[PDB]
Amino acid sequence: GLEEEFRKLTNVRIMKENMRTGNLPANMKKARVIQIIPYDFNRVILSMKRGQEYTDYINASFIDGYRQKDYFIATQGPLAHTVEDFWRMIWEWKSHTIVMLTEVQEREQDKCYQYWPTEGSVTHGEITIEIKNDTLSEAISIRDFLVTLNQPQARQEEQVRVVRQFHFHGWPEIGIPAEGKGMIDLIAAVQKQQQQTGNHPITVHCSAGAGRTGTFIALSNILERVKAEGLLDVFQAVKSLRLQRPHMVQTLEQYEFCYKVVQDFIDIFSDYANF
Repeated sequence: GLEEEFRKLTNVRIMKENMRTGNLPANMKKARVIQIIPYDFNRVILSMKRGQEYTDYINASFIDGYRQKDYFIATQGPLAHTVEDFWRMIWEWKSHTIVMLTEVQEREQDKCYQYWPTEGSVTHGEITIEIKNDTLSEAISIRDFLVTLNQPQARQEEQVRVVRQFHFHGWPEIGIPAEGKGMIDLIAAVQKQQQQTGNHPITVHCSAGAGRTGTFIALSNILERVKAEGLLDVFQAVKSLRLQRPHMVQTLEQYEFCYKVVQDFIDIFSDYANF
C-alpha cells in the first residue's frame, strides 16, 4: 500500500521546461546536488547589482503552507561559496525563523557549511550575524541571532532583526527516527514561534534541500490541516510538494516516517481520531 503510493510519488514528473535558471552553467556550482534545484515559477529571487551577474540566484524555493502561499522557503544547506547568498535571502525576504535538519557533517562527510557563529560575531557579505542565546533542549538547539544589514551606512540603525534558528539533532545518521515525538515537538515549537513573528516565511534546509526538508514541510502542512479540518491525505500533501520542488521527501523510508509521525500525533491527540 505504502510502497505503491511511493512509486506513484516517484512517478511525479520533473518539469525541466521550467528549470532554466538553476541549469545556467554559472549557477550549477551553487547547487549541492544538481538534480535538486528550483523551478523558475517559485525560485527565491535575490536582488542584483548593476555590475555582478547571475547573483539573483539561490537554490531555494517558495513552498505553500496550509493557510498561506509562499509560507516556507525550502533550500539546501549552504556551501562555503553560497553563504553570503543564504544570508542575503534571509534578509531580503524577511525570514525570522530557520529550521535546520542536518548536522554539519554526517557519516564522515560534509553536509552543510556552518553558516552561523558558535560564539560572538561573523560577517558574511554585507550582513553581520551575532549569537545571543543558545539553549539545547531534547534534540533541539534553539539559537537566537542578532542580524544586521551594514549597508548603506545611512539606514543601518533600522537594519536589525532577531533571527531564530531551530537545529534538530533527532534524525539519525542512517535511516529515520525511532519515534515521532521529536518531530512533533520541532513542528510545535516552530509554529509557536511564527505567532510572535507573524507571517514571515520559514526557512527550512537539510543538506541537498529535499528529503528531510520535504518531510518537515509535509508534516507541518498535514498536521495543520488535521487541526483545522480533521482531513488527512498524506499522499496528496507530499505529491503537492513534488509539484513545487524536485524530489521533496526523497526516499521510501522518509515517506514511511511521514505516516509514523501522523499516527503518533493521533495517538497523542485523540480528539482527531477516526474521522
